[PDB]
Amino acid sequence: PRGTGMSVPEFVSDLDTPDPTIEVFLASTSDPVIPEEGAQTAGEAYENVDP
Amino acid sequence: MTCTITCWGIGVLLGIMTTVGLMVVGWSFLQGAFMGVLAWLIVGGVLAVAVC
Amino acid sequence: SKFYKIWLIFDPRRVFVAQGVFLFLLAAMIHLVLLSTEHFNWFELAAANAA
Amino acid sequence: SKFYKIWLIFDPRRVFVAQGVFLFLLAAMIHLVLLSTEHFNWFELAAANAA
Amino acid sequence: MSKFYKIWLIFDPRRVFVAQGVFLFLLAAMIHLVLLSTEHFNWFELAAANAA
Amino acid sequence: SKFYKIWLIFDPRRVFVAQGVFLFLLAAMIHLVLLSTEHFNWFELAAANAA
Amino acid sequence: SKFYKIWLIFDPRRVFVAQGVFLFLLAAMIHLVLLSTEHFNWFELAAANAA
Amino acid sequence: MSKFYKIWLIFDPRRVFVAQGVFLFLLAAMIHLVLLSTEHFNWFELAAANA
Amino acid sequence: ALLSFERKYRVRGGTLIGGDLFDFWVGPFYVGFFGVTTAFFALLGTILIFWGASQQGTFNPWLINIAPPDLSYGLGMAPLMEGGLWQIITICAIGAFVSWALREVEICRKLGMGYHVPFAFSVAIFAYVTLVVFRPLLMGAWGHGFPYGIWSHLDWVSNTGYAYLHFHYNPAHMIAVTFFFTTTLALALHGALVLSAANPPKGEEVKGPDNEDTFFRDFIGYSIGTLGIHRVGLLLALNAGFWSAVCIIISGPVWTKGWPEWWNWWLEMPIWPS
Amino acid sequence: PEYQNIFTQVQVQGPAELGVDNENNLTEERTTGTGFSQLIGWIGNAQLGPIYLGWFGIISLVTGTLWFNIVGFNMLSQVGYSIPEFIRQLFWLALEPPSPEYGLRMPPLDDGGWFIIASFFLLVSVISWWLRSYQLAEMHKMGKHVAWAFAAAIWLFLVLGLFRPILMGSWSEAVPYGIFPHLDWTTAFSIRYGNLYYNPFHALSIVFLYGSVLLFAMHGATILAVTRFGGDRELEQIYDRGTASERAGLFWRWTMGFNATMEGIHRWAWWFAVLTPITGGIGILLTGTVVDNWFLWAVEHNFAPDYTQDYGYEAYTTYDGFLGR
Amino acid sequence: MEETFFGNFDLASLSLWLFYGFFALLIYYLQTENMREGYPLEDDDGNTAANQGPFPLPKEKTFKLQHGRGELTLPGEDVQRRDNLALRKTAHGNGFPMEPTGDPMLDGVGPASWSKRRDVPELDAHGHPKIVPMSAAEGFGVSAGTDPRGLPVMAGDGEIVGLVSDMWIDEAEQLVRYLEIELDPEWGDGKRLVQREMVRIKSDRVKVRSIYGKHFKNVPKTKSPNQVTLLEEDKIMAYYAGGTLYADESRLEPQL
Ligand SMILES: CCCCCCCCCCCCCCCCCC(=O)OC[C@H](COP(=O)([O-])OCC(O)COP(=O)([O-])OC[C@@H](COC(=O)CCCCCCCCCCCCCCCCC)OC(=O)CCCCCCCCCCCCCCCCC)OC(=O)CCCCCCCCCCCCCCCCC
Ligand code: BCL
Ligand code: BCL
Ligand SMILES: CC[C@H]1c2cc3[nH]c4c(c3C)C(=O)[C@H](C(=O)OC)c4c3nc(cc4[nH]c(cc(n2)[C@@H]1C)c(C(C)=O)c4C)[C@@H](C)[C@@H]3CCC(=O)OC/C=C(\C)CCC[C@H](C)CCC[C@H](C)CCCC(C)C
Ligand SMILES: CC[C@H]1c2cc3[nH]c4c(c3C)C(=O)[C@H](C(=O)OC)c4c3nc(cc4[nH]c(cc(n2)[C@@H]1C)c(C(C)=O)c4C)[C@@H](C)[C@@H]3CCC(=O)OC/C=C(\C)CCC[C@H](C)CCC[C@H](C)CCCC(C)C
Ligand SMILES: COC1=C(OC)C(=O)C(C/C=C(/C)CC/C=C(\C)CC/C=C(/C)CC/C=C(\C)CC/C=C(/C)CC/C=C(\C)CC/C=C(\C)CC/C=C(\C)CC/C=C(\C)CCC=C(C)C)=C(C)C1=O
Ligand SMILES: COC(C)(C)C(=O)/C=C/C(C)=C/C=C/C(C)=C/C=C/C(C)=C/C=C\C=C(C)\C=C\C=C(/C)CC/C=C(\C)CCC=C(C)C
Ligand SMILES: [Fe+3]
Repeated sequence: PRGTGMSVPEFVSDLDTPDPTIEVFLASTSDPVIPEEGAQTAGEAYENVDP
Repeated sequence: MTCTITCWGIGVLLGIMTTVGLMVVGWSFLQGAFMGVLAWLIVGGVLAVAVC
Repeated sequence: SKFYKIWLIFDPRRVFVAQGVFLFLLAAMIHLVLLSTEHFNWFELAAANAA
Repeated sequence: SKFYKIWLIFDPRRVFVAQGVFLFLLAAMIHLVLLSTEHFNWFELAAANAA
Repeated sequence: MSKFYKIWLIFDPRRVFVAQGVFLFLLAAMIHLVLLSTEHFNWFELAAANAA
Repeated sequence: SKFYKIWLIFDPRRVFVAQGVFLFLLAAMIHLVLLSTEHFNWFELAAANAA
Repeated sequence: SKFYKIWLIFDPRRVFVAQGVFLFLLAAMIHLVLLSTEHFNWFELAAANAA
Repeated sequence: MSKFYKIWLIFDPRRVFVAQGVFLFLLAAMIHLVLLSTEHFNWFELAAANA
Repeated sequence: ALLSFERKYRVRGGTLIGGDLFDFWVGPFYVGFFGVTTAFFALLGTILIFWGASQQGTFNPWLINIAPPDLSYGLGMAPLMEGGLWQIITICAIGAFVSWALREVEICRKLGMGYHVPFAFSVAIFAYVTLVVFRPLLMGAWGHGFPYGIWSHLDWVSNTGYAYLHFHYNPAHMIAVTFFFTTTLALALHGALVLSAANPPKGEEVKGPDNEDTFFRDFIGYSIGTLGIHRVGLLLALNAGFWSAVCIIISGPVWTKGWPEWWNWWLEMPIWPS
Repeated sequence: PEYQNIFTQVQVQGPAELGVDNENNLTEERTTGTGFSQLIGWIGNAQLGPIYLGWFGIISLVTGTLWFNIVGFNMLSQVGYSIPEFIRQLFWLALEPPSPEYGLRMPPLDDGGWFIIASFFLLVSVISWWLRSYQLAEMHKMGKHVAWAFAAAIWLFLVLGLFRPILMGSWSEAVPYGIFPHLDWTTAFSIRYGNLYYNPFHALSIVFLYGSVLLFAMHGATILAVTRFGGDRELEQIYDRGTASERAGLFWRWTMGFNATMEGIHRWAWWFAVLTPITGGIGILLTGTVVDNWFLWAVEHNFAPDYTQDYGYEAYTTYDGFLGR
Repeated sequence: MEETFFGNFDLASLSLWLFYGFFALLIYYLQTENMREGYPLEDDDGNTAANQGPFPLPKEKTFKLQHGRGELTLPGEDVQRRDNLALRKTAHGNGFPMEPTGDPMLDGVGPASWSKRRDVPELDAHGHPKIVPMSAAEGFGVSAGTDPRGLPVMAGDGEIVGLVSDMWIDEAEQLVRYLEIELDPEWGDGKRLVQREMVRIKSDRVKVRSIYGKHFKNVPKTKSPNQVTLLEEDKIMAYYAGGTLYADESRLEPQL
């Protein structure tokens, strides 16, 4: 509520600076591949694959 | 006064110089300021006692 | 040519003390800001020049 | 050549003390600068040279 | 040009000289540092760019 | 060869007290910074030698 | 030699108390330093020796 | 060697004895506290250790 | 009315901008040009507080709460019932306080005494000014001022204090508090010194400055003197007001993080053998 | 500008003033050595006076050092006698009170046993110092106002560490002997018992604490304003008032409608200072023992404000908007 | 303890109301103790005012004055009242300032007004006069700061009136209380005292901005050159501060 000093002060420069690891994730992530009917699984393609 | 005030002025100038001198070689402003403040107390007091 | 009259209005002991502290602080400040720059840093240059 | 007249302006005791502590502080400051750098810090160089 | 000596009758020569003495240095130092602030007239980084 | 007359301007009891404080403080400071580095820390070298 | 002339400068009743507090403080500080190190902490060595 | 009696010609017996009495008790209390801190030399706790 | 000695000191003159137009006394109070503005600003601010209390729904002095606007309003004026009334009362409060200090200048100028009191009050004004108009500007919102309530402004101090994660570690708050405790300590000892000297046990002569001067010489080994205590005491109180202004002006616009984390410079130094 | 009497423009030094003395014969226990300091003379008297070596003072000094040392060596033992770590953590180390699971019983030395020993010596030193103030006023044939004003500080001192823990059922309620730790205790004490803002006696003590600083800025400036009329000589103005007392009174009579006398000012000055720990001592004494939650005490007594606005940041802004994206 | 009696009135409430009663008694005690000087109230005509306030005057307290100066009862018959004040009212009613009939500084009515103190010098613990010239001081000397002795005295308007001859020190508390001004024949005659709190000392000269050059010849004098009584001490200090408002019309007239 207005009045009571309930506020979170932050520097504008700090706010303008995002998390440096956000751009790292975007470079590593990728769109999922929707499986089709009768699609090969990791068990068939590779051996010693965890269940 | 006069001599004592001047000697204090030399210390605060030295304190400012040490504040930025340690900032150049690393440290931080607050860490450098404490050494600068400490330098001002020490050399400022010594100069105000020995020179005057 | 008549610059010698500056001592007629300035106390030689007062100006010399001011001159002495000013020159050293100016020399120290120029030296200090020089070390701040990476290019004009003889300490960092020697490490880079050696290896 | 006639620099001997500075003592007619500066008190010897007051100026000798002033430059007496100026030299030590300058020498300590220059020495401490060499500690800050890595190429001219003889303590780590001694450790590095000792394998 | 040379007839403006009447102004000096108002100022104390010591007071005006020390006031203008520190004024010129402060103005000169301020002009130098704003040249260091900009990315085009900072002669320290210009040497770095020139020397690659 | 004519340094004996430094005491003509310096009071012995006034400078001896300062010198005695300065020498011990300098000796302790050099000992302290020598203990800061791991190469010359004779207390840790003794521990490592007996290990 | 001729070191006895120091008493012509230093007051014996003011320097004896000066070294009296200094020697004990120096002795106490060095003892504390030894206690800080685990190699020379004779109190903890006795516990370790008993096992 | 045997001329140690002359220490009373400098120090008055009253002030040194009062300082000596406070120093010895504080030294005795300091050492006793140190042993009480260590688990090996805490004679009170090892009494509980012996059943 | 007048004291037994007040008649002589009641002379015309010693006014800043007013003249004989406002140069008169109402009862014991002295009205001046700035006493006119003080009366207007104080009454307007006081009435608007009760007008806001009426619209707030309660007249309980504990529960009356006129609060600054939301932070979304920024530095602009807010609706009167949404925080705008607090801004006007703040404007009235600044006018009332400044005029009160300027009136005190007129009081002491008429009496031929020094201007120490209005200067000392101005330090307390600066502490209020830095709390209500200086800190909000450095943050870009009038909503950072404390609300005008007996207990509401205690909630603001509590919330602002914990908004910086254990405010006790604020270095300027640390300096400001020890000035507050020392001033009260100095007030107790100084008040005790004069009363003890002037009021000895029954049947004993009153003690002069020498007897009270030597009491702390025998008590704490040094006495600052009759004149020294008043000037050191004024500086102790002014430093308390000034450092209180510092501890709150460096909270938000200088150190947005926690205050214990400020002390990381001491904990993390190259000298310390980590 | 006009000379403000903040720093003396010239100071004179003569023979050292030993004291006044009477048939109480304070000279034997009074030191014969005094010193002069010009740096402190710019604002006050330049003479470093001689201590009166009374037995209450000596006992207080000896036992006070014992408390100081005991806390110190436990602090030095906290970090294992590492002086650089001791200096680094000096503001953080403390001698913690006993654990709450011991009650009034004597706890082991490592778990607050040394706290009790240090507290006992601190109690003796503090009380002995008060007896020194009472005796010194008695030997000077002066009023005991210094002793009574000090006793008010003892009240909060005794409540914080002695009176409240005894009737709270545990020694753990005492204040830790640390720079930052007693700040942590100060905050944790308010948090544990609601909010000491809503403690009326804490509020009352704050009223007198602000008033004490307010008066001594008022009194300090007013005396310095009339110091051109010899207002610094308050005692002579009490016995025979001059224009300094009249102008100082009329300054505040014309400002706030009423004033004081040169003697009545110190009665006002004394009481707000004395009332600051007296009210605080009462509030701490009945905090937890009587009231265990001060905000809830405020709620039932109808002086806790109520807020009709939402309590979430989402109600005033959004996370993306705050970040500017 | 943890249980409440008649409602929500617990022991904390009982202590709070007990303090409220004590504080009300304390305020009555504190306010009354300040009524020992300047009361009963009066009006501008000098008669006793119809209103005396809500606080009655306290019981008579006695001070056993030292150095055989008798006793002193504060409430009643202030001996410091001045009889012949050179003022007359600017209004027939109350609450309006007085206008001095003659010279405000000479008569001492406004800021120049003094109080009829005792005509005896203030005494230290030894019984000797408290303020004495440094020439009569046994072993006193300037320890720090600028020594004003011999420095020319510059008035508020810039006139040079004379040089400082001596400083009247307070040997009991070891501080300077006055500066002796040896007036030049043009600006007056004899010596006059200026309090240290009203004087500003520079490197080469010493200046007072409160009094112009022409008013030093009218500064109140001292009967003896070795001591100053409280009456002269009050007259001297008041005169200099009176010039802060009466040196010229520009000071009395509004500054804006
Ligand atoms: C024009 C417009 C200008 C702006 C106006 C708008 C301002 C907005 C704010 C307004 C605030 C109020 C204004 C001030 C009042 C003005 C009155 C006035 O001008 O004429 C005065 C008028 C006399 O006419 P006069 O013009 O002065 O003529 C000269 C006199 O005849 C000759 O008699 P005298 O020589 O003896 O002098 C008279 C003097 C005599 O009075 C005194 O001696 C004062 C001494 C006590 C004051 C010191 C106490 C403060 C210490 C800390 C207080 C805070 C903590 C208290 C609570 C916690 C602890 C309980 O009276 C005064 O001068 C009044 C001064 C101000 C009084 C204190 C101000 C309030 C303080 C508390 C704050 C409350 C919040 C504000 C009020 C809310 C408004 C909405 O009547 C009075 O004297 C008032 C009576 C005094 C009050 C009673 C105090 C005695 C205490 C004992 C009883 C307490 C009972 C409570 C406890 C219950 C026990 C169970
Ligand atoms: C959780 C809370 C945090 C905390 C958070 C804060 C915050 C937040 C603040 C302080 C501030 C202060 N804190 Mg802190 N502080 C804490 C704990 C403490 C403790 C303690 C023992 O624990 C103490 C002693 C203090 C002490 C203080 C002082 C340094 C200061 C109080 C304001 C002041 O100086 O006046 C300053 C105010 C003024 C002088 C008011 C001026 C008054 C005007 C000019 C006149 C008023 C006239 C008015 C109209 C009345 C007239 C009406 C009648 C007619 C008479 N804090 C706790 C831990 N502290 C406050 C501060 O510094 O403010 C600058 C501040 O904002
Ligand atoms: C989050 C923190 C809590 C808080 C928790 C507490 C607690 C807990 C207490 C206070 C108390 C006080 N608080 Mg609070 N308080 C807070 C917020 C505030 C704020 C603010 C602006 O926010 C302020 C101004 C205050 C103000 C105050 C003072 C009114 C009061 C202490 C007076 C005092 O000094 O007693 C003077 C007495 C002492 C300080 C001890 C006396 C010391 C002895 C006599 C001297 C011994 C000397 C010693 C041996 C060392 C000697 C060494 C010498 C060098 C030789 N609090 C918030 C709510 N507050 C106290 C109280 O309640 O009073 C009722 C208290 O106990
Ligand atoms: C500032 C440095 C310290 C100090 C000094 C000081 N204060 C002073 C003086 C001095 C030297 C005066 O000369 C002056 C005076 O005359 O006091 C009697 C004064 C004064 N300081 C006062 C109070 C005060 N001082 C405080 C503290 C301090 N005093 C500081 C520690 C505090 C605190 C922090 O608690 C308070 C509350 C007054 C008694 C007085 C100022 C009188 C004045 O301003 O009168 C004119 C105004 C009115 C009569 C009413 C105005 C009303 C407004 C228009 C509306 C309301 C505004 C307000 C912000 C609302 C508050 C709501 C809630 C938060 C309660
Ligand atoms: C009315 C309430 C206010 C108040 C008043 C007050 N305090 C008082 C008095 C009064 C009237 C005194 O007369 C008394 C005094 O003498 O003051 C100068 C005092 C006092 N209040 C003090 C402090 C104090 N007051 C405080 C506050 C307050 N007290 C309130 C604001 C505070 C707070 C809450 O912050 C503190 C911390 C002291 C300055 C003093 C009490 C001292 C005293 O007489 O006994 C205490 C103990 C000692 C003197 C012994 C200490 C031990 C050593 C001197 C320290 C270590 C020395 C050295 C490092 C030894 C090393 C040995 C090794 C090398 C072996
Ligand atoms: C040794 O030296 C000294 C003294 O002793 C010579 C002293 O004493 C003092 C003073 C200190 C004391 C302790 C004395 C006693 C005082 C106190 C206990 C109070 C100080 C302590 C506090 C903790 C503060 C408490 C605050 C109080 C008591 C309130 C006082 C402050 C106020 C702002 C309220 C009073 C102001 C009012 C009512 C308004 C002012 C009036 C005007 C400006 C007049 C304007 C009028 C007009 C324009 C005309 C319109 C007229 C109207 C409407 C008619 C209405 C009439 C009215 C009267 C209102 C000091 C410092 C001192 O060192
Ligand atoms: C070179 O130095 C060496 C030598 C190393 C050294 O020592 C350095 C010492 C160093 C660094 C220690 C520095 C100490 C520090 C920072 C501590 C600050 C202290 C603080 C903040 C105190 C807060 C709390 C005070 C209260 C509130 C007490 C309450 C006391 C109560 C009232 C006592 C009541 C009595 C008892 C419980 C006993 C009951 C038993 C019996 C009666 C039998
Ligand atoms: Fe005072």
